Amino acid sequence: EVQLVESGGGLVKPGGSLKLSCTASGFAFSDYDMSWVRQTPEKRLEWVAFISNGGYSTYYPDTVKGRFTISRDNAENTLYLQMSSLKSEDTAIYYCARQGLRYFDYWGLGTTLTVSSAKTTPPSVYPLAPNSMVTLGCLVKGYFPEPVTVTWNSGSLSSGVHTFPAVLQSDLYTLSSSVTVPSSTWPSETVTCNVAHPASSTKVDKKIVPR
Amino acid sequence: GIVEQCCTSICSLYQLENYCN
Amino acid sequence: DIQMTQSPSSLSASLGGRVTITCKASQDINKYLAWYQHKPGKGPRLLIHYTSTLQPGIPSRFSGSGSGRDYSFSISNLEPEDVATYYCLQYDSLLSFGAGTKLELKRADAAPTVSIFPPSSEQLTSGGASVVCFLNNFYPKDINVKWKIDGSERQNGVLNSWTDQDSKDSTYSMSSTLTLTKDEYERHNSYTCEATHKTSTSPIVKSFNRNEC
Amino acid sequence: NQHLCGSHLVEALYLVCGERGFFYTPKT
Repeated sequence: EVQLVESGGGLVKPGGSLKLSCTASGFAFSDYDMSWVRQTPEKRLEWVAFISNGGYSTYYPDTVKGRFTISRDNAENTLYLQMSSLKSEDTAIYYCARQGLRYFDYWGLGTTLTVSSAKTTPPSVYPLAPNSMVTLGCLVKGYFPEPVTVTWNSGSLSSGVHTFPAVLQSDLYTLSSSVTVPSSTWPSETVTCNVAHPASSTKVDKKIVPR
Repeated sequence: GIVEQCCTSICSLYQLENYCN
Repeated sequence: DIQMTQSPSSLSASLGGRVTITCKASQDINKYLAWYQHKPGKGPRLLIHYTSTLQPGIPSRFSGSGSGRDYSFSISNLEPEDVATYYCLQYDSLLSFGAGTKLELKRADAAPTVSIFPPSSEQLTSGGASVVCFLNNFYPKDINVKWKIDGSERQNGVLNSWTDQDSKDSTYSMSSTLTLTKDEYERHNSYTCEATHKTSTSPIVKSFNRNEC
Repeated sequence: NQHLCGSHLVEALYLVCGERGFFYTPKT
């Protein structure tokens, strides 16, 4: 089967550089023109860069022309995007996409880029305690950058659960997560939010205690 | 792309048309 | 590089039903229009090229049509995995995308379950005080939240955030957080979030003071 | 401004596409 796998995304300071890679398999890569396309936080799809199958031809929109360079290694079935002098408007999910004809026909799963001057910060994780059912949660405050993951009872609780989108301001993120469990089993039987923030190498377990 | 297809060989006028904007 | 105006921005539809999206080009695009499906956490997937030609493997309940400047895309017999954002792309003159259409599930109106939470030991010991409120599993999307403290409403220092359509019950949820320096928590006693939904005359009110259940 | 391709590719594109120009990938 046709497969495209992007990699290399991360956090970069404004004015910095970063090289993205895309690995191709399941088809004759050197026969296909290829592009990079991005989805902005406002959910618009933006064509970013194009290269023809043999690498002879190249195209960039004016918003990135001169700072981005697309290239390919046909013997290694790999497509690249070298970005430089990066700006906050570049923050997006970046996709690899194949162009047998001019419309795209296969996409990768994406790699995420964040451009920010903000400093990497681990979260503070606070318990939330308040019927045949109880609703608990945890507050994850003051972290940077995205993402955080939240599980309940080591992932073993899984329908009273949903997590709300982080809100940014004062250049830190805050979110919360909710859990609904049978009132019989809590506070009779403990419930814990596991929080993970990979960028700051943080995992924290916070027990939910009643009143 | 067009350079790989229509540079070593002459391409038809129908074929070239498919590359236009 | 032509402008595509896609509409509507969002739709609600019921299982088994039928939906229609339109794309309008700023100039004639000679039927070179494609349609993509995009789900959260995946890459886009191509449905239709040359206005109405199905990509192999794509179910026949998807279709498209149009000419010149006016095009449309349709789903017959809506299935739950059809919930996604859909985009059009013209490729007559370079290439350009429509803004997208978010497709969600219709559902029976349902009221929010509201829950109040006071700040914890951890937080006050660190100089802050955060009171949170959950408005969970309600429909339709829109809700409003008012915070009440000492009998009067307070409307600054509050930010709110909305879940997307929950894939489990087709409901939405919302979270409201009023955050204070820790020394306006012990100043006051009474804290209240009330949730007003089209499902009820009177808001659903939850509150606490100086000993919490 | 001499040409690169033995087929006179650039000049032939001016004739076929005129002034709207061309892109490197065909649309059908």
